[PDB]
Amino acid sequence: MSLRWYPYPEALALAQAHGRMVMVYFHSEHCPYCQQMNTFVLSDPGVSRLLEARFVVASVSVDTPEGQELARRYRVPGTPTFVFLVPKAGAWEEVGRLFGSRPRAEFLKELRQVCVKGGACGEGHHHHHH
Repeated sequence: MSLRWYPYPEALALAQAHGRMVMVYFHSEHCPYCQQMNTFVLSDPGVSRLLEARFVVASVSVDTPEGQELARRYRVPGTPTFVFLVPKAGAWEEVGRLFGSRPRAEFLKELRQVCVKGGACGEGHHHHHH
């Protein structure tokens, strides 16, 4: 495999033990909205390269108990649901969620933003009214 798609437990463990970031990818076959983007846009070598760099991707099935549970916990629809979690100090930080597939342009925007969010999340010192 090229990009690393591990189960939710492993993805968190790999990230935690290797100082990486977590990409929680919620997928369902009952939500066929992702299959269009996932195949081309998400499997894009450019996109995948940003994930390979610092991310551990969690392939979670929303229709099965663990995904069902996470759907209760995080409150998630079908697919594609991208939840980015950063391991910092000793806690997991959700830096945002992407839903609606989007073109890789917008996806890479957030994928790059999250790349910064890993250390930039927690900002608010420099207040802004926009």
